[PDB]
Amino acid sequence: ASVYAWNRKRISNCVADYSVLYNSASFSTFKCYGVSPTKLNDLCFTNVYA
Amino acid sequence: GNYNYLYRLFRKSNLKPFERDISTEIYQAGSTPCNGVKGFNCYFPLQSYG
Repeated sequence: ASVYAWNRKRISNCVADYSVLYNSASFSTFKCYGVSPTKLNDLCFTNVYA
Repeated sequence: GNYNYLYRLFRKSNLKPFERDISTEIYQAGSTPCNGVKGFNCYFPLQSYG
């Protein structure tokens, strides 16, 4: 997407394996707010949006 | 900003009552050992209030 018109998808009814994300050294930035990235494999949420 | 005031962001395990620890060694958040140097999921444990 162009940043003035960003894309979104409503992630729901699924298991979020955040370790598939934060184990990958491909990311030039990976900042998680309120929570440490490893703890995300334990937590739950109503939805997530990309 | 006065950066000289710091807190420990990371440790291998939580403190016991009145435990004190001044070690500055790299915290391994990652799947791979950090060789005693900063890198992806390999972090310096002290951070600043500034």
